Amino acid sequence: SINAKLVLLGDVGAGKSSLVLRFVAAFFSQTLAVNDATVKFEIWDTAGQERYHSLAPMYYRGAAAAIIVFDVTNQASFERAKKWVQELQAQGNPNMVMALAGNKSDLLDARKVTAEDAQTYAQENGLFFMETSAKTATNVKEIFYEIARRLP
Amino acid sequence: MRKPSAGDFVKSIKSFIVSFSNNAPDPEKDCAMVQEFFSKMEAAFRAHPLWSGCSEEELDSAGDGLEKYVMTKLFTRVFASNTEEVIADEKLFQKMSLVQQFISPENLDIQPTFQNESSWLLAQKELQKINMYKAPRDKLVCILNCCKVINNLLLNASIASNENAPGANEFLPVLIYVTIKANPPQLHSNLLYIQRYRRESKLVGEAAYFFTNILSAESFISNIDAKSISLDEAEFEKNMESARAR
Ligand SMILES: Nc1nc2c(ncn2[C@@H]2O[C@H](COP(=O)(O)OP(=O)(O)O)[C@@H](O)[C@H]2O)c(=O)[nH]1
Repeated sequence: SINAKLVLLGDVGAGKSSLVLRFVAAFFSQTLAVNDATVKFEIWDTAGQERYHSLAPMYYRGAAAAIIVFDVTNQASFERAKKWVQELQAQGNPNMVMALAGNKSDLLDARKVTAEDAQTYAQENGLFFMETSAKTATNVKEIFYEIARRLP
Repeated sequence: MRKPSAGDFVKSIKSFIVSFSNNAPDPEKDCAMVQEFFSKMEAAFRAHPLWSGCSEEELDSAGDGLEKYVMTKLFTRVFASNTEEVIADEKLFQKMSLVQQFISPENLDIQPTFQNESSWLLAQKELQKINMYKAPRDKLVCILNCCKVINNLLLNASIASNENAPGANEFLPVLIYVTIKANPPQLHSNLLYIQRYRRESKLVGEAAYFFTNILSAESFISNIDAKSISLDEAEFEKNMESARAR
């Protein structure tokens, strides 16, 4: 019923590929069902390396949703995620549904980014934060469903 | 189409080709005119009493056949048809003919784990076929074939190195490398031409995604300097000079 382009954003090693692979490659069509309605996601992966940063607007143009992924064990990945958020808000459609995915939550000894910082950031910027694990499947299905729930 | 049956489709196509030349060439106006004609003619293929009749596949092929026939007749007028496209084509060829001589995978963040020993030669060759065809669809097929070949070779490397199936992080830099190595003539004009003249209902989905990858690859390559391929400035200019000498 509802067709939506979803862009995935995040620097290398955050878990961008692992997450879409656990959920379902650089491109996927994925159909979900919420509340008597159908959502078919077109999912666009993007290159997360800094040298390719200026190319991303080509990919996130017209997107109805974005998952911005970071690695909770890597503070720089969180800094990168915040910049994506600012950019999408400066230069993306105000209607876009943004999800902040905090990946590799299963990793205990290694965690460097608190849920408070991430949650607080998300709350002040009109998005939602969700801890995920591709490894254990925690919140992988849910984050895509929560996007599809929120689509206008 | 050669049937005495469909003669009035043939007259309609022929009088579009002749009446297209009446207008002064202008890309944005020309492509709007072609897309409108494609929309009207395909609608006419479907609704015609004599075609009532045909499968979706048969209708899709007729659409492509029409795209091929019309675009072949219009080719010299609409393809690389002005000074700025000619200039942009040549700037890009010149850039790549220099950089191809010295660029390596690590300059583009291609990890050793995803190395291919042919340097993805078959993908290079698929891309290079682009100027053997006139129809937007067949040009786009060269790009799409390039992309599939790359994706299959990336999958094999990840199979051998026991890692995740390649995403965009792996794919795009390799497309860039492959495009630089292939340096297909009039790359700028080819991509603009596909964008303007491919049947608009067909530039969607996965095709649109890999098309966007090559557009972004074109953009990256046009803008290549020392920093964008992680080389010291002096090292970069040194390499660019030796490329000219060769
Ligand atoms: N422990 C743990 N490791 C993960 C998780 N997601 C991904 N990884 C691992 O982190 C590494 C890089 O992840 P990957 O998905 O390829 O990163 P990408 O470059 O952003 O796509 C791989 O070894 C993955 O197996 C997770 O949720 N938990």
